[PDB]
Amino acid sequence: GVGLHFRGAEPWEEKIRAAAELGVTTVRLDATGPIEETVARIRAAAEAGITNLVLEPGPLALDELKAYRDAAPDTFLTVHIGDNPVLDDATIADIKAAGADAIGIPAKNIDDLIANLEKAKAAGLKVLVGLLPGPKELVEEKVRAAAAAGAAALLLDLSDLEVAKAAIRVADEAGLPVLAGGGFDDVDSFVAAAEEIRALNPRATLLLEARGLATADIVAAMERALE
Amino acid sequence: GVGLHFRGAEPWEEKIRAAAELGVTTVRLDATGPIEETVARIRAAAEAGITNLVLEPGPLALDELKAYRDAAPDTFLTVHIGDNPVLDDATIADIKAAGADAIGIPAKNIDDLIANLEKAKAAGLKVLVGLLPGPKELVEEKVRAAAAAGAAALLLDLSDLEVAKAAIRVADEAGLPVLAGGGFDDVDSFVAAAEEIRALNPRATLLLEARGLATADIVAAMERALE
Amino acid sequence: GVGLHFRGAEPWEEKIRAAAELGVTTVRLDATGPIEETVARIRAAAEAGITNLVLEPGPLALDELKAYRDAAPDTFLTVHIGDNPVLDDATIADIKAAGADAIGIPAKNIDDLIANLEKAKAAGLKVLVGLLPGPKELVEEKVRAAAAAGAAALLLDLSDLEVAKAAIRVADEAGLPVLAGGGFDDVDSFVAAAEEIRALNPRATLLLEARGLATADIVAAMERALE
Repeated sequence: GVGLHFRGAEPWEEKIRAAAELGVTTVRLDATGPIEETVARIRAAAEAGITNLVLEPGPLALDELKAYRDAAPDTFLTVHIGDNPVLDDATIADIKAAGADAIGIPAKNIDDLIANLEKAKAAGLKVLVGLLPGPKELVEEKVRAAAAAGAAALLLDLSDLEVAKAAIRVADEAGLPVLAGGGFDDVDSFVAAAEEIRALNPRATLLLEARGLATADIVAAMERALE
Repeated sequence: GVGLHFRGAEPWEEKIRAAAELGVTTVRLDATGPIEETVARIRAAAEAGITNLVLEPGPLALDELKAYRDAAPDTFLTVHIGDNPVLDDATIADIKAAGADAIGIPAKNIDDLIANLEKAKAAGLKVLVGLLPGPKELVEEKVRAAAAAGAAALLLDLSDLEVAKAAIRVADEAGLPVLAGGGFDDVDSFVAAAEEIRALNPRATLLLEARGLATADIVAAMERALE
Repeated sequence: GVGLHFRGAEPWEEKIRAAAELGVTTVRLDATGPIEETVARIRAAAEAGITNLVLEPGPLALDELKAYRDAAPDTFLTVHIGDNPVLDDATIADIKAAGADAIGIPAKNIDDLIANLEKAKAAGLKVLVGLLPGPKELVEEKVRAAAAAGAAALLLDLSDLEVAKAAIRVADEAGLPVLAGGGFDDVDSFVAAAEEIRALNPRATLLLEARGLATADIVAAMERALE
């Protein structure tokens, strides 16, 4: 016997609560959709025990920023700016004015990485530096540059696992926390890599892409990695 | 030469009709979306020859229930209640009043499984008992409990294939039909597992997750398993 | 450390521009959605340097056709008719009247393939013939029929890679360009198959399914295949 299953798109709140009960504390959240559902998700994360929250919104007015901050006032809120490496002193103030605990800045080259780190740290913001996939030697140099120029944490979207291990190992040398993702929608591949990352860098968190997985499979993935 | 393909989301009706022509008779349908498209899908399933239909709606008023029943009056309609293991005698009547041939009940523990089976069977409803993924010994005990307490069929959302084979083998011992799914979006992995499930339990149906696959690939998957 | 990532759906324009900068020139675009976002995507493809554009719309009025043609007047626009193998002389005129450089026609059997090729070529349209997955010998005969009856190019939606290689090799014998896809959402499997297709047929383009992949991973996929 063979049949068809048309599985429904599960609410993100259910997935957030299921993971947090197992002990998950970090969620990287896309905040480009409508405000009402984004705020609702953040509130559920706050109730579930999510202590580290990384928003990735699109255009972000100060109204949106305060709404997100108020949706989880006791969490470590990090606002990711997106794509454009330009960092005007105005948008820094808005993220600062809303109570964000940190700002997320992409790293295309190192010269703008140093300038952005100077701008945001001078304005009292902790900085989470993100690296785009690239050659292994270049990524290592950017990890060192981010570390030396005062980054609080590293965001690694490196689907090349071997390159990612290299960057994570360099970050561990500097005692840099790492948020790692990329190419992890399979359950079995994730739990294997979650054991490897832990050995390379104890301060490193691996992110499961949870948008398309069933809640039960997320629980299975988190159970096998945490335990 | 390399290029980009932005494939469009295909209507579920096309996929239902394509599978039914090959001989597929069981469809597990998410019924959380708008009523008009859900009813339209059910009607196409009725025209295509779908004889076993498992709805998984969200909130479900009696108006929705009768609409679904009338969309395919000659099919074996099973209404799945969702998540909350509480089973009030009122929602049982509504599913009964609408002409549903069976009700779908989750099994978190065995004590509420026995109580829910008593409640629904006393009210003349056939019961399809669903099992969440868990330890192999626990799943087997729940299969035995469901079988002994009068379940008409088992729903297995077990992504751990080896555990799923264990539950399916225990169900075969009791002559229990099984609807099985979980982690089957790949074509090649599905057809392999479809041959294994058949040997373990002739009364067992394996469900292909069809939400993201092309219609041609669904036809290829069903052709290789049925033949 | 383990966490959740809820990645946002990235605009198709970003993916189109990222690929075109690497040198990609062919995009197969679903044109069933609203006109405004479809036209916006086509314009971005025109600006990015996409010279071969294959639209796959649903119902298509002449208003839609001219809008798409005007969104990229310097590109080789191919309009794919969809599913129904019937080819009335009226819809041929509308595609012709809008300035389309070619028409896409499915091939269920060979007799309607010959008739449709006669109809569209007599009306001055270049024809891109698409083949549905099937037995290896049948596909080869259809490639020969399409080639002998005057097809300008072949569209291959063959998830069975070995069958696809057979059709591509037969097309190379006749000097037929090929657009190939099917089952390519994984990065590593795509780049491997992109090297094999090139050897079999230099005039053959392999399409990456880009709807669900991150822009960075698309860049990684295109970099490894082009170089």
